[PDB]
Amino acid sequence: AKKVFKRLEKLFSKIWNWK
Repeated sequence: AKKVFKRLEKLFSKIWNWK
């Protein structure tokens, strides 16, 4: 399936570190 969406959640975590 196209649930790469999960990997996107990980990248979102990195944004929290920069935020």
